[PDB]
Amino acid sequence: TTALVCDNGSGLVKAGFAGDDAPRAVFPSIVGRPRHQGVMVGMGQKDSYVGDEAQSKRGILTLKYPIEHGIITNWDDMEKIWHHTFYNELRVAPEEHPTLLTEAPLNPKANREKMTQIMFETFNVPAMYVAIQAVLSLYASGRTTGIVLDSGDGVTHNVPIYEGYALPHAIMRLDLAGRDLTDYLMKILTERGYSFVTTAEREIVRDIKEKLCYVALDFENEMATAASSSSLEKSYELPDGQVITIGNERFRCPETLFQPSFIGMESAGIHETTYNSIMKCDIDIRKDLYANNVLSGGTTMYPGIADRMQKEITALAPSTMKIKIIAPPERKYSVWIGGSILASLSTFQQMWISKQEYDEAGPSIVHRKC
Amino acid sequence: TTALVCDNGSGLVKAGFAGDDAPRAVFPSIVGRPRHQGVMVGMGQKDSYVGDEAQSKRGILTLKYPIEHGIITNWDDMEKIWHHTFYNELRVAPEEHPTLLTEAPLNPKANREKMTQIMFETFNVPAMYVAIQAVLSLYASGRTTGIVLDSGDGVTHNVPIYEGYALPHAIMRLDLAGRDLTDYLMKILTERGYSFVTTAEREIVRDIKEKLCYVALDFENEMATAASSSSLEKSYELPDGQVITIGNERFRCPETLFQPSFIGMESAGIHETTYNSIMKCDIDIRKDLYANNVLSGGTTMYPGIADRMQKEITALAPSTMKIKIIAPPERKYSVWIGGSILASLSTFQQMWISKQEYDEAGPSIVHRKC
Amino acid sequence: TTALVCDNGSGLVKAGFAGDDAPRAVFPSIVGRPRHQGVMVGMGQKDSYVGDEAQSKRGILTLKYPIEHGIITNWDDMEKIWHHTFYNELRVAPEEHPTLLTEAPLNPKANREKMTQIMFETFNVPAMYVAIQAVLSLYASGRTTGIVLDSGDGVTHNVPIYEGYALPHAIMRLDLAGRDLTDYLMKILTERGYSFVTTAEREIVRDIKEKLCYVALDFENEMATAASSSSLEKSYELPDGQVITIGNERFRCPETLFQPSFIGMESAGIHETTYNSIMKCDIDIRKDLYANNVLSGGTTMYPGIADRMQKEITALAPSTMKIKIIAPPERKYSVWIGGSILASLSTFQQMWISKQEYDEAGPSIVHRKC
Amino acid sequence: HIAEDADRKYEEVARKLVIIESDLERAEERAELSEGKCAELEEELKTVTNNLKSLEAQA
Ligand SMILES: Nc1ncnc2c1ncn2[C@@H]1O[C@H](COP(=O)(O)OP(=O)(O)O)[C@@H](O)[C@H]1O
Ligand SMILES: Nc1ncnc2c1ncn2[C@@H]1O[C@H](COP(=O)(O)OP(=O)(O)O)[C@@H](O)[C@H]1O
Ligand SMILES: Nc1ncnc2c1ncn2[C@@H]1O[C@H](COP(=O)(O)OP(=O)(O)O)[C@@H](O)[C@H]1O
Repeated sequence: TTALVCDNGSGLVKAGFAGDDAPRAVFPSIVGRPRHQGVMVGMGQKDSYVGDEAQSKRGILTLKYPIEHGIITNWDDMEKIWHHTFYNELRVAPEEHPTLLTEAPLNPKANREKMTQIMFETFNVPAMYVAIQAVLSLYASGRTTGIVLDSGDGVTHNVPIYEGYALPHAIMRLDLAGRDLTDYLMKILTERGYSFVTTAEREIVRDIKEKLCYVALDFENEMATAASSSSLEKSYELPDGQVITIGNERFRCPETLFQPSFIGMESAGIHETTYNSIMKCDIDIRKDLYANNVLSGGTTMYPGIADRMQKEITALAPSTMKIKIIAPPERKYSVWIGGSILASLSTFQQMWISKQEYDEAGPSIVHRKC
Repeated sequence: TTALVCDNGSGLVKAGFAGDDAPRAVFPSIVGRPRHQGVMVGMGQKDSYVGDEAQSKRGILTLKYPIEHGIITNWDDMEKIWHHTFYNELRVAPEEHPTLLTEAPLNPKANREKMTQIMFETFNVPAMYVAIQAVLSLYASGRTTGIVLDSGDGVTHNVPIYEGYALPHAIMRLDLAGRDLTDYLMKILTERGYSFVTTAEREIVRDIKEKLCYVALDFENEMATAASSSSLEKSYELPDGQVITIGNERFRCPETLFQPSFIGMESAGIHETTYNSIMKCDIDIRKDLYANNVLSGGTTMYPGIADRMQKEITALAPSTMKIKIIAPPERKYSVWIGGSILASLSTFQQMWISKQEYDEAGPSIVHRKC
Repeated sequence: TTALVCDNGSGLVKAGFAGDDAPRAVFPSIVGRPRHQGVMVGMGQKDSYVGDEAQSKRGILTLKYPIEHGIITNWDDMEKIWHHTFYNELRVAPEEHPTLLTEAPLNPKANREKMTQIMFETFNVPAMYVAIQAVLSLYASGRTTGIVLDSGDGVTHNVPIYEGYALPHAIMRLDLAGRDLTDYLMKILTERGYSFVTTAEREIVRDIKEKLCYVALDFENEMATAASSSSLEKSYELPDGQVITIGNERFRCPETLFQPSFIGMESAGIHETTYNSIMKCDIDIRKDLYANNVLSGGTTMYPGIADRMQKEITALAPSTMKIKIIAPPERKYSVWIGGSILASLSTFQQMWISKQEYDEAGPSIVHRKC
Repeated sequence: HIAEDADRKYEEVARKLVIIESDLERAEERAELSEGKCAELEEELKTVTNNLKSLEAQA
């Protein structure tokens, strides 16, 4: 029997069947509730909308993400999202399918305990399993060695692997991702006059970010160039007409990944935490880590991010190593692709957590063994 | 030579000389133009009236504020108001006094650039400077640490400051203030029969708001009490006789500050944005922020707003912190008082933007360095 | 003329006068610099704060230790810390006092060369001397024979002494100490939901470590006991409220000293390196070494560390020897106490490195004779 | 308003005070009994050490 792969993420649910090339259902991980009165008697108003139905009706709803920084902070909303994913998007019965969920590294244990308890009780999956996103990304990249930099909507983390062995003491987790860049852009757009305060307006700004922002190779002279001429200015049209034009914001928004002090954080840029995670590894494997930086996730999709990353790491590493940033063109779904590959392996069918093991050991089995 | 302090605000100009205890000129920031015909030949009708001269000829004029939400949206009217402020209220020559202007945080750059250009070109000030209203409010409160909540006529904002260091990533700006409460009161008074639609009637309703409205410590049982008895009803006499009596409107008008959903806004109340701004600061300074909530501006002058604010923040914060709301009895002029203190400091006389620096750098001098 | 004792260490400066019973000044060896903006004109902004002044303002500063693993890796910051120690804490003139610095064994020569050059040039001490921490700890213990395990903030080392003769081929130096335990605890607390990433939060976690952590006599059954009941859970209150409760982390943190594989190190626990350093000595003195294990430094202050140490060494050594772990109650200042005793000896006054010897021989005089 | 506020708050303060006091005296009982227990363990250990050294001399 086929299995389900349900990479959750903090901004997008990507589900599908183990053995496909791409996720079958990709929709926002969002729950909307009506905000206004409701006067038309007989309209049949729902209590809440999920997925991308809540996205087209977003004008009258208040949107909430049930996952903040990789952690599930609203379990009823997460249950709604899973119910939707199973019954309306994939149109299956969860009782007939093992499910491979995914989770960021180095986040609380109650998260996985609640995941597995929810699955086994309110969905009656025959078996399940909770992988780590970076490992699956490496599976999808077709490698067994490399330091993968995953950057989605909630959390950015490095995991260095060698020959299929993880270095759990060198795993570095950072908490600025797509959503903090969206908020920084919402804050930077006000200095031109545009004011986005609603959650629907946050979605609008997210789309502006996904369409017009890029990473400058050299930040300072890019700033000076944008100051001198006006060739960097593009235009965007809100969904009511009323075009807006942005200039240096285009590269000031994603630059925060390399100077997290823009949003008042004390951490270092992603280049520097990658270098530190490498320099925390055994001196023999780091020459092979330098040449297998695997970029993953949506927040790594800016134009020019691989070149800036390579420039920075080359400036940090010794002048003899060969820095290679590996950025596939489909790197936004690498975690799901690797998850499907993993759940399709024959030697994996003993790694599931069967219903009987859960019935014997309680929800605590998820990390105690698997 | 003495300097001028010209806290503009969106509802009231407060000007004076640096070194005084209180502003010398306080008049409405308003420009009126006649609507009707004009039949008496030789009456000598002016083209437009500004300040409180437009407030006495209110009945025949149409009033307009050149500042909407902290942003100057009519630069000719703002030029008129500044010309008035200098030549008729203060009765000075702007060519012989540096000028300290004030502005809310997180508003467009063109606002400051135009302020600077106007001052230097069409008033020939020797120097100028554009402070932030919250910093000056803290100066006037006599402390170097605290989260100040300024709420004037156009905009409400929090600025957390510690030991003289601002936390610009935790500044939160909200766009409901005195004027939105005035409009909500104009709309809520129609359910008793009173209909104010004119701009003059908007001024009347503003006076009603300043004289009869208060914040209820507990909104629900206050509502039930007003429903039960009639001990909350007061009476007001319009300027033609015609007494009006209002009941629960008295506390339903300023309640919007704590439930901005009454006017269809999605934001949170001022208590909740204050708490969020605090919880966005470093864990070591927020205990000292919890005990120095400084209130400022006119919209914080309702009877019982400090008690409700303290109750709400106490309900939100941990049960060990000491929540202290600092509400001086003169907090309506805190920005001007702090501005005079600042402009009087000896160590400040190098922070001015001299005319020569402007002539070198252009209007962009203002935010680029000062 | 009296002399100064300046046990530097990598986490705490302990200074005083030769002849006292305890260090006169004990403050963190830390230098903080402001990261945020600074708005209040005239607040008197300092460029950098040192010592425990940087500890109270740590909410707005970024803290840095100029000593990483016993090695001074920032000589400007170390010069700042020494200047502070002499002028603000001890309030003396370094030109009138010989200074006894201290260093860990088996660290680069340039460290001592730069120490003595700094002293003689930018402080003009009349003479100086650089001792070894373990020897001074043995002085303070009142012995001439024993294997001393010193464990501070940066480095752990054993030095076996017999009849006042060191065995330099049996000195073993290990590079996990208090700071690596603090980092491991910061990483282990994330699996309960608490997230400390800032340097100030690292100080908070250090205090949690110093208040709630202990060494379990038997790690496995202690683990099972913590899993069974909940009697091991204590609660801590962060400096903003927000009570946190930790369970088996209390003894999982210092257990790393006995299983350095928890932080991904390949070495052996402190018990095993102690036993190895003993078994590297001549077969006649090791019976007297077995009974004079002298613990020293702050990291040896966990409750129950002496008993675990004795149990482990007893299980390793032959079943006839008498293992005695000597753990004084003031063992956190043994190095300074012994240094004061040493600098007070009359026969020591010929071992100083006079200014004239340095002027003749260059900085290389320090290790070349003394 | 503020008076009844502070009154209810600090009556609850006296509530948690009574609770924390109960826990205090319970911890005092715990402390005294634990002193007695470690004292019994102290006589245990003194006796067993006397036995050990005597019988080891014998051996
Ligand atoms: N083309 C793009 N350019 C820049 N950023 C993007 C792009 N596409 C998506 N993003 C960012 O990626 C985030 C979603 O990435 P994703 O990997 O799906 O997150 P998650 O793994 O948490 O579901 C969004 O917040 C968005 O800001
Ligand atoms: N005593 C009062 N009670 C309630 N509201 C007041 C009072 N005095 C002034 N206001 C409100 O404050 C606003 C003006 O406040 P002010 O601080 O001068 O704003 P600004 O600084 O933007 O000019 C007016 O809109 C008015 O509604
Ligand atoms: N009571 C305690 N319990 C556990 N650890 C402690 C205690 N006191 C100090 N430490 C640890 O000891 C370190 C400081 O010890 P110290 O001997 O001063 O080091 P150094 O000699 O390098 O300055 C700190 O990192 C702290 O984690």
